[PDB]
Amino acid sequence: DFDLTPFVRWPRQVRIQRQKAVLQRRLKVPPTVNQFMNPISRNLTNEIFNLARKYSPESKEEHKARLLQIADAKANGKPLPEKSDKLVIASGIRRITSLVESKRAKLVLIANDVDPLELVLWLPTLCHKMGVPYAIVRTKGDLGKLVHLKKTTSVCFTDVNPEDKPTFDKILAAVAHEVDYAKAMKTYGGGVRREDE
Amino acid sequence: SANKTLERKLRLGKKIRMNKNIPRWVILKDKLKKRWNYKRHHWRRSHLKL
Amino acid sequence: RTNVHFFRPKTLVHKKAPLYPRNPIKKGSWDDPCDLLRYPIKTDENTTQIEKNNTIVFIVDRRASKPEIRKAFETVFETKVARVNTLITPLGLKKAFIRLAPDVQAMDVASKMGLA
Amino acid sequence: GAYKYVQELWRKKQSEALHYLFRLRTWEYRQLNAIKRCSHPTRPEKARRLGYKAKRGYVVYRVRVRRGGRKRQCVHGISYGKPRNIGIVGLKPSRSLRALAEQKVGRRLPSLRVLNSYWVAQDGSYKWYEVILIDPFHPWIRNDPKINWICNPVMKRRECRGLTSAGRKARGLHNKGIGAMKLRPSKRAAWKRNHTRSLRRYR
Amino acid sequence: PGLKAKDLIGLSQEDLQRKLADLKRELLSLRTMKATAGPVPERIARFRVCKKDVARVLTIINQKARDEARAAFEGAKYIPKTFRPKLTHAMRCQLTDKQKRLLPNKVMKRKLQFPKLKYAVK
RNA sequence: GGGUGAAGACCGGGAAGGGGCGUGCCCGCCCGUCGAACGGGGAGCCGGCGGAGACUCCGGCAGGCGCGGCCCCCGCGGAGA
RNA sequence: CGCGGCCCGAGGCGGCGGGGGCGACGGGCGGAACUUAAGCAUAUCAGUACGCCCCGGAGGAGAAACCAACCGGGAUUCCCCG
Ligand SMILES: [K+]
Ligand SMILES: [K+]
Ligand SMILES: [Mg+2]
Ligand SMILES: [Mg+2]
Ligand SMILES: [Mg+2]
Ligand SMILES: [Mg+2]
Ligand SMILES: [Mg+2]
Ligand SMILES: [Mg+2]
Ligand SMILES: [Mg+2]
Ligand SMILES: [Mg+2]
Ligand SMILES: [Mg+2]
Ligand SMILES: [Mg+2]
Ligand SMILES: [Mg+2]
Ligand SMILES: [Mg+2]
Ligand SMILES: [Mg+2]
Ligand code: NA
Ligand code: NA
Repeated sequence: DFDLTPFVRWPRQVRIQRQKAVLQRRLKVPPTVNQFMNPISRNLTNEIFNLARKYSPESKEEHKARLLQIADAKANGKPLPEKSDKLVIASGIRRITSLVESKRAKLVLIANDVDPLELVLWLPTLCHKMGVPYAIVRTKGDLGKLVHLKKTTSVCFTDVNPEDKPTFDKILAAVAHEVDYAKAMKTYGGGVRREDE
Repeated sequence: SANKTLERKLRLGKKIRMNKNIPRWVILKDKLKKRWNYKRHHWRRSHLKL
Repeated sequence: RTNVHFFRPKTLVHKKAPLYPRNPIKKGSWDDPCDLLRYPIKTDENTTQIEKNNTIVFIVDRRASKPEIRKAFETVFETKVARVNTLITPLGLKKAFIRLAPDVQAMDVASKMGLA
Repeated sequence: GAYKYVQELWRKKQSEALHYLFRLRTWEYRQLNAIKRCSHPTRPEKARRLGYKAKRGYVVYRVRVRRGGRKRQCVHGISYGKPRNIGIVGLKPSRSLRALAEQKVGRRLPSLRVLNSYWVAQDGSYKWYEVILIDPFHPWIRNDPKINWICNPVMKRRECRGLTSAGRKARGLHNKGIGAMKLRPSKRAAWKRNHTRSLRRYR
Repeated sequence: PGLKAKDLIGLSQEDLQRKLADLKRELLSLRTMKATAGPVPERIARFRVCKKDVARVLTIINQKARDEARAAFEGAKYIPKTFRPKLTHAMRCQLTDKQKRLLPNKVMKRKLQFPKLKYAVK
């Protein structure tokens, strides 16, 4: 016989999902929204994620151990030599916005699937006006995993150690090559015919 | 009728058990003036509606 | 896929496991054997029943059924029972006709309980 | 400044980007039920401005309502009294569509406390609102001095007594001074006070 | 006439159970005597006493059982609803006194630097 | 599931809508132990007894439907009907 | 062709809540006609009767996008006065 799968009546939730994907595909999307449909390549994303994994904040299990150990040690004394100043990345739209406007961030990563999208729809133009490099990336889950959260809207680099400088400079050059602002701001999306492809 | 539910039968049962006079020793124990029970009924005159 | 219909999947189902009991103390009801039986009925027709058919007439709680009347009679009066017929009277009581087993003399049990 | 940027952005509803996003959202809502729970607010900044917090006990629901005027409920469209009470189809509701959404949600979820609501979309036959609700018996709610006040028994069914912002506006309580002196503490109370016959002992 | 709960509280559960069984048995016997023959004064006198005796024994048994069960859940988080404190519905669903007195930290600070003082005028 | 109406309420197929054997697998779009002491429906006759009951009691003789033990078998005849 | 994250949904389990009642007072809606005008249609009766929903020991209101025009006052409520 023949395959019956393409003829199944799926539950309403699944149908809504798929129709929404189709509609976004074949409508005329304005260029400001369209830039979030064209992320950065995968190779550069992997390089950046490795470098950023080297600068992750505290771990959840380390946090749990600290909550007892350092908590009860701060009572003993010597409190200052208890919170090390290890360099870490920063997350959160409020903090990111604060340090982009003051020019303390060298690289900003923005997730491509933020809902609602007005939360970060303006960030690329602010970064461009402030002379700060930025890159759109693939998923909120990955950015969250970088900082041990479920998801996040964006992270940013504020400082790096001298050893890691050459790799950071290579990443910066590749990003500046792969991200163009005027072209992105002039290009429409969508408008794909069903029968055509 | 002869084909009744138990629920109707139980409500008619209570009506019959209650159709009684005031006992003689009660009348004199309580020093009663009115010696008749005016909540009695007679089948030929009443409509129980039960 | 041999069926064109989408069905809800199968998921694990658990059992009830309350944190505290809903009825901490076990309580009795109306169905105790001695309170289930009320009293025997005494009339000439009934003494004739005892003599002729090996049968005793008793008043019981309306909520009792034949099997439990049989069990209660067997336990409270140590004897054997053959069959039970029941009846609800016009005044609302339940009447039982209890016929004893052939190798049992109903008259001696009746006298022992004081009915005779 | 992120929320400042969001606010200025939401002041431009007729831009191409927001027009496209609104079209997508209105298509999405048209395929769902008239009352629905949301995982999180659709507009974080407006929700924060109205009092929402990101902790256990705060919930959000989306509500849909129909647009236009009202029609009277009389058989065959016949009013029988005097000629001035004869109209059927040209009337307007005394309360706004924003205040009707809170009543619908409160009726559907009688065990929660309504807080506020805000606009999220419209399409020419419907409007959509979001309602913030509080669970009054969650410990995080009961032990927080900033929201404790809603655990009192007088906060029961606030929307049924016209005590939310939209109900207060329909009652005329957004005004003070000349023009508003016959409606506090309520219309009927003022009418009763102005028509009482006082008969003192030494008249 | 009849038993006293005083010396009844001094028996074990099995003894009380057997006592109750005998009381019910002889109550049935007295009911039979009333139904048949005639009500002589002595058996009718014993009848009321036996009824109240059954009542008293049941009271004692239930009190003992309740005390044991209550001791079983003395320190648990969730206890059977029959042992929780006696209140009304409305006062059960109410904020405690310290929850009503809670204030935000800023108001706490303000209300400590300006405490109430005693003074007289003239 | 829902839809509508200020409500009370009224209207309603388009909705991830159950079982089995026995633990893993297999089958499966979607209500009602509501509504007929005249419709459908597994099976009762005779004789006798009381003061008031009987197709119901007692005596006799049968039917139907289940459960438990012991023995206990997987088809031949006719030319054809 | 399989499996991890996020997102959006489904079934079950545990612990906590809701529902109904109350000829007054209170809040929110829907809303008459008799009657007066010596007739009657705007007006009046009346923002009443009555219907529906919702709390409490009270409720509601409440710390100015207020009055005023003065050699000014100063959140709300209630009484006296016109
Ligand atoms: K029938
Ligand atoms: K009026
Ligand atoms: Mg009992
Ligand atoms: Mg208020
Ligand atoms: Mg039927
Ligand atoms: Mg028939
Ligand atoms: Mg027979
Ligand atoms: Mg007859
Ligand atoms: Mg549950
Ligand atoms: Mg009048
Ligand atoms: Mg007139
Ligand atoms: Mg006249
Ligand atoms: Mg006239
Ligand atoms: Mg008027
Ligand atoms: Mg108040
Ligand atoms: Na209610
Ligand atoms: Na009360």
